[PDB]
Amino acid sequence: PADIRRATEADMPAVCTIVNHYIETSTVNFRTEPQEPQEWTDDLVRLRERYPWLVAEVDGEVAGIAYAGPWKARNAYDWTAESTVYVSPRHQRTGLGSTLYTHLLKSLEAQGFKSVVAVIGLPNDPSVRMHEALGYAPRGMLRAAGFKHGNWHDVGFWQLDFSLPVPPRPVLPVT
Amino acid sequence: ADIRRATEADMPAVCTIVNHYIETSTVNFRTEPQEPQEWTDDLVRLRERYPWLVAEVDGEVAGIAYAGPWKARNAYDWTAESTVYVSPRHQRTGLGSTLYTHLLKSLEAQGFKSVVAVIGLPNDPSVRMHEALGYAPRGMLRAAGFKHGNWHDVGFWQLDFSLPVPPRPVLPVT
Ligand SMILES: CC(C)(COP(=O)(O)OP(=O)(O)OC[C@H]1O[C@@H](n2cnc3c(N)ncnc32)[C@H](O)[C@@H]1OP(=O)(O)O)[C@@H](O)C(=O)NCCC(=O)NCCS
Ligand SMILES: CC(C)(COP(=O)(O)OP(=O)(O)OC[C@H]1O[C@@H](n2cnc3c(N)ncnc32)[C@H](O)[C@@H]1OP(=O)(O)O)[C@@H](O)C(=O)NCCC(=O)NCCS
Ligand SMILES: CCCCCCCCCO[C@@H]1O[C@H](CO)[C@@H](O)[C@H](O)[C@H]1O
Ligand SMILES: CP(=O)(O)CC[C@H](N)C(=O)O
Ligand SMILES: CP(=O)(O)CC[C@H](N)C(=O)O
Repeated sequence: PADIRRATEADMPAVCTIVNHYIETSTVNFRTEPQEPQEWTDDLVRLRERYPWLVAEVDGEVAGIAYAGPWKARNAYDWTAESTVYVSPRHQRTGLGSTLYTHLLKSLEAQGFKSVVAVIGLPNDPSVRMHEALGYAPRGMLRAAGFKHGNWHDVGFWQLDFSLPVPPRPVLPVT
Repeated sequence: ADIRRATEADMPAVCTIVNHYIETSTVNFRTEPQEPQEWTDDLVRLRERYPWLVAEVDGEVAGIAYAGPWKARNAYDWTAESTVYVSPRHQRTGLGSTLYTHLLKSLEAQGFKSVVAVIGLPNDPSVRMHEALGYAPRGMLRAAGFKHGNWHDVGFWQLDFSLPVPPRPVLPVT
């Protein structure tokens, strides 16, 4: 049982703690330096009206986050979003990641986006199989795109497509 | 004249060249023409870590080739993104591939691991220039952009180098 809701500035210290754990312990994230809560708050405020940012509360505690942002800052990409999801390392494999992402994707689809792209640092079987279970299709892979944790790691692109006409209408904000 | 390092005085000419493709083609996914200072801010920020080159003909800028970061996360630091534009008239005089060759030999010498090109499709000329220089097709996003009345895919081409492990810091252009 998890309350899926919109992320607030008060959730960011907890979100920052979760993601920092994977930055240090895993190559799932290509950052090599932990983040501070305010950097997270800055991205949220800048993106939450235009892209969905969701947290999952469990027993009053933040147990995961799923958020979206722009793929690239050029206008033709405006209908292309990038998605991300992180679950606390003690609440994994309980369905929170899929529940968060399902809510994220329905918002993105209702808003009028064309597609959603996921950038997965490989290897990462849990994230690959979750994304492919929710309809993401493999699209590409850059070889040795990053050096983290003493090795070169490929990065893969997964994409989930929605149906839009020609021309597409400007996408709706979250509200 | 000829091929040299880009200066702040070259940016207006560079901006005029690229704006031509912003306004008339889908090889780049901007819909809003640019202003020379956005180029100047990038040049000054990057010219010491990444090569920024211009080609001259008759003392006039005829094309630019530059590299920059692929993604702003430190693991990507040995991965560069490459770009090249030639003025409409100077196309098919060996300028592009010659510009790109000098750009690539600098990136390999500085100690980068690979070079990535993001090509908005259709773009048969660019696909061919890149694969002729050793780039391999590595992926493609479907209908990633809408411009000029249609959806357009975008493809990724990659040129791989070889580095020792752990890799040393990339050397500056100087
Ligand atoms: C990837 C992640 C978000 C998955 O969320 P989750 O809540 O743990 O997984 P779920 O309970 O929602 O399960 C959904 C599907 O994900 C897959 N999956 C999740 N964990 C898996 C694991 N260890 N091994 C194999 N498949 C796994 C399964 O296909 C699962 O389907 P199933 O439960 O019906 O068998 C979670 O593992 C995580 O936070 N990893 C660290 C951060 C990360 O990698 N984020 C992805 C960035 S690309
Ligand atoms: C793409 C571009 C840099 C090619 O460089 P160029 O100076 O025009 O062409 P070059 O003579 O230097 O040679 C480059 C190679 O690419 C191919 N090529 C170049 N122009 C081509 C054209 N109109 N049609 C088909 N192939 C072409 C050719 O294989 C050519 O080799 P070739 O001389 O043996 O035919 C240039 O045409 C350009 O600026 N195009 C528009 C902007 C652009 O597409 N940038 C790509 C960013 S991803
Ligand atoms: C390519 C310049 C990288 C700048 C962006 C990353 C900032 C934090 C780490 O920087 C390091 O600085 C070196 C330059 O001396 C690089 O060679 C090295 O790979 C990179 O890990
Ligand atoms: C490999 P990367 O660090 O570029 C992105 C990882 C993850 N999808 C996220 O969005 O954090
Ligand atoms: C299709 P896009 O606009 O993302 C990049 C086009 C060209 N590689 C460039 O860097 O100008």
